[PDB]
Amino acid sequence: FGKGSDFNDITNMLLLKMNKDSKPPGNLKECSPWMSDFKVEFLRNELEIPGQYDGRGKPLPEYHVRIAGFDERVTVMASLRRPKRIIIRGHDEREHPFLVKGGEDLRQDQRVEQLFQVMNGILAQDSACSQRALQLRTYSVVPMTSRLGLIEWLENTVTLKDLLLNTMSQEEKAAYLSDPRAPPCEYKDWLDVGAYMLMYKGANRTETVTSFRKRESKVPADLLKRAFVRMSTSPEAFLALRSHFASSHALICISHWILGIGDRHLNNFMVAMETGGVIGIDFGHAFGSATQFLPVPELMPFRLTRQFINLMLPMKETGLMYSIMVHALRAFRSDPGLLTNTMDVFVKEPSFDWKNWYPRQKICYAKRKLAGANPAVITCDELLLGHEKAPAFRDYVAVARGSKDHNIRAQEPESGLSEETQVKCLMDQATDPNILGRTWEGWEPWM
Amino acid sequence: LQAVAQRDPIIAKQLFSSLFSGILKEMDKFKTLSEKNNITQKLLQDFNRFLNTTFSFFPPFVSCIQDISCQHAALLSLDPAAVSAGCLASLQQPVGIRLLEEALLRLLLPPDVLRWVELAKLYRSIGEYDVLRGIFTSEIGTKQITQSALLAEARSDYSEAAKQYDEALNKQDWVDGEPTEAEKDFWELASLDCYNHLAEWKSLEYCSTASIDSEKIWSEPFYQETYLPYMIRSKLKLLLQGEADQSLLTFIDKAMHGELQKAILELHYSQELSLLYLLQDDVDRAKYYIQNGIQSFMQNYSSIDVLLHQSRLTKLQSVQALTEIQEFISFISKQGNLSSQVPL
Amino acid sequence: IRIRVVQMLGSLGGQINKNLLMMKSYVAWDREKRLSFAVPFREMKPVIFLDVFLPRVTELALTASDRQTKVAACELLHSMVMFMLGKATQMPEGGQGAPPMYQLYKRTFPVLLRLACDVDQVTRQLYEPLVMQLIHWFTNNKKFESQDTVALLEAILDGIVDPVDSTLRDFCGRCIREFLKWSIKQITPQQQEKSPVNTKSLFKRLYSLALHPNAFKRLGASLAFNNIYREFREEE
Amino acid sequence: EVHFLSLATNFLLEMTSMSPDYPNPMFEHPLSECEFQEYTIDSDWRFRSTVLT
Repeated sequence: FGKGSDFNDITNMLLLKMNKDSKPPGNLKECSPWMSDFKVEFLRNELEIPGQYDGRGKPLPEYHVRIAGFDERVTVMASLRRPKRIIIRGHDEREHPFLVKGGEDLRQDQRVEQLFQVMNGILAQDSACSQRALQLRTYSVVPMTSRLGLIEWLENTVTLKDLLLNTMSQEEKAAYLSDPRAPPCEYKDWLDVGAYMLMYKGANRTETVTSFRKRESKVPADLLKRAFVRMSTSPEAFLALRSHFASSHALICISHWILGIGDRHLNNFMVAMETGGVIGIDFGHAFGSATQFLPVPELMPFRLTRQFINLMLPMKETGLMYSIMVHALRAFRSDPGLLTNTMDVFVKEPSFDWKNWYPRQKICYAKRKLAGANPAVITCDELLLGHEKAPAFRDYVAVARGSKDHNIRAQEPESGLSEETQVKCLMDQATDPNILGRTWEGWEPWM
Repeated sequence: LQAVAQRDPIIAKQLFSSLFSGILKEMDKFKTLSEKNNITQKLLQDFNRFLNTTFSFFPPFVSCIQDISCQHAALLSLDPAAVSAGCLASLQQPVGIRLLEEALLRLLLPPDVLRWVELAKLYRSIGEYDVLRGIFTSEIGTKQITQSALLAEARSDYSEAAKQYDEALNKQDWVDGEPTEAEKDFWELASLDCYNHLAEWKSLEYCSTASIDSEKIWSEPFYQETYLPYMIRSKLKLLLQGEADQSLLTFIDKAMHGELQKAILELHYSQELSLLYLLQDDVDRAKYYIQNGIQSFMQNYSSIDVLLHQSRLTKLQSVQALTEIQEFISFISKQGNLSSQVPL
Repeated sequence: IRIRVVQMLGSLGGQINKNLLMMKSYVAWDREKRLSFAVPFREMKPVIFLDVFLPRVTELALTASDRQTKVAACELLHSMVMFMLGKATQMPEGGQGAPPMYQLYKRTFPVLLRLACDVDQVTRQLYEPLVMQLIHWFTNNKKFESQDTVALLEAILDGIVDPVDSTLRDFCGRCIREFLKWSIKQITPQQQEKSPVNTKSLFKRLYSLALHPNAFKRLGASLAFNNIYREFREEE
Repeated sequence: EVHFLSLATNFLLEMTSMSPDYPNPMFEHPLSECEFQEYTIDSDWRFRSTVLT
């Protein structure tokens, strides 16, 4: 190119085979001269620690810790963007891990964080919720540019995946998971990539259920409870821990389903090691995009796995979970007229989904949902939107409607309904039968 | 360690539980399975006898007993009812809940409805209703009136729930199979609870129940052992609002004969004794009773663990009650206060 | 006294009294179970995890009426910390700076300083020499790598930034002075120049705190420098 | 007396079994973090100076 097709990709793949090991000079890099530049003096202006101002109605002070000094270390977990884990240091000599994303517009994720804060304020304003004192835990994300953004690190947590793995014989887990992965579910319901369309095309209820049975027998149980007891110190402490954690988990599930957040893998959820508080991550997928913008199945409303049921014996997801859902949705029966003013900041970053139709259609779906809707109806219409031409699409909307009587009967609680009807439909018709029949391997139903 | 054990009961119970668990974990190394089963059986007899024999329910003691029991599956065969009653009275709801849940799980419709309803009453005590739905929605709410009254109370109303209980206990032609005694007892407890909630005197004399089924003398059955505080609170409320029967007073006097009934009366109702003797204006014994109740309460709270916050909150209303009555007695007349104007 | 206390509590009413009480009161300090001890017997050696008593005893040892009870508690805590410190050695420790006991340091150390800087001089005289010995231990060359960091950081933040307990602040300052002096004595210049635990790190911390907007940080840094001055004037 | 010492030692030591620590390790801690799987030993009338095939 002395001046401006497939030849572009042919050129790109040349460097694509030797690339992508970003090691700056030492852990204390010099890609930032600041790493050793402008220690606190009048040589420059003091740099505030990112995102440390939180508008709470009061003009914030300014004595807050600002970026000064560094003990920098670089670790790049090989994720989709291969994010960079960095240590920012303020003048208080306080460590700060920040997760440096690559090229992305976190403006949408910034809206997500704002909405999280708004709904937390709503929970505070709700009578029964504040009585039970439910609250979401968030964190700071800052989009640097359109092609650059930065987020915070939680500083004490672990993925639920590893947290389950380490609380049991990890050799057994690896052996008896790695052995059946594609056969048990992704092959032994039709028999590879693309063959999932035939899978769900050829899926039938009996092989559906039997496949799920093989999946559940594949994996051990109570690993969540093992983690609880390992983390607990007294029985009552364990009870309070499990109750609080389950309530927080339910709140996350309902919130991100309302937002239609795409959380397939287990690693969408990080759990703190102090309060056992699970927190969701990896945003950008919203409004059922994975259903529409992706061919992979995203019919499930949230992550509700076998261990989430084995969380303890007497629980049936119709106790505390049911009530949490009830209180949340009751607190959400007046928020639309409010919250519709929110996810339409201007039009809320138009065509963001197209670069990651109209977002107005998505917000119409959302407000229709919050005003009362059948989740099966939402799934069917979202599948029709920009995904109807796909093969086995009639099968997809059928399993969204559900096959069995205990799945078809969700048609009655439809298009405006009680909170409890909507949540019971979510937990019943949207959670089990789809994962039984049409599920994504990365969603990892077995675990 | 031996020094502090007699000092702090909490440290004592932690140490005792730990050493007990270690000893049990060790005995297997040199014992046959039958020997372990025999020893376990003996321990279960001992513990059930303990639960059935204690009247004072020492929070640390009963908590340690329940914890040690839940340490080992072999202990899960214990009597649920007495444990539930004690942990209820001794504010040990969470530890009892955990114990009963672990016993149910290890034991895997089955008569677990016994332990089911015991857990249900435990959650009702802590005001927890949400699990109860899930408890009875599967197979346990054999009488759906139970679930209906549960959700009716969940919305902070009791009158409709009170009717539910009254008709359920008066529902006898159970085409669905007659309930166990446990469910009816639960209905009785719920009726008493809502009558207290309907603190209006009409529901208070409902709470009197007129001693249904024709029943110290009127407290000996363990059901009546549980009902007695409700009975006396109702009668005392009636007397304070203006009733004069003295029958409750005579019952108290008879309870003075024999210490155990008396002993537990000062153990849990010394305030009520003070108020009663204030009704007859016998200020001296009322003052002594309130002093004793204050000491009992304060040592109780000192015996309460920290993380059981809600337990402490439930303890804390007694502070205001005893303080109000203490202010009253300490301001009865100490200079001829009635002749003075001290609206302080 | 207790009678008048409960009298006050009832006088204030519930809406006030509930101010007595989210980390939600507990974290179960160690993710693991350790601090084991096999109680001796002629027939068996039952093992006991001493750690379970730490959160309780500390609260008893730190806060208690009944001078007899509090003294028993503090003596027993001294014994357990002695035992745990001894158990620190002979440990496979290739996963953390102090895997078999790291969090216990975090829990204990503030309590240790409070117990070594408090009233009832019996506790003072049984703890202050003990904490000096602890300094001389966790200033060793072997004891100079990521576990001394915990005690150092605590002995910084404890009083040097603290609203209350002036004698605590002064005591922790003198502890810092003694600690740095002992580090100078025992340790080769090689480690001090290599290990970040040295006078320059302390200088940076002090400059930060004095710059940091708060009376407590700046006052602690000032007084700590005043303490260290007596020996630091003797360094060229 | 040819074996007297051996017999005295046996009478003094094979009795020492009731000590609870007697079947227990002198050190309940690994030398460091590692994995110590079972290792056996094979005994036979087969020795060196035997094999060249």
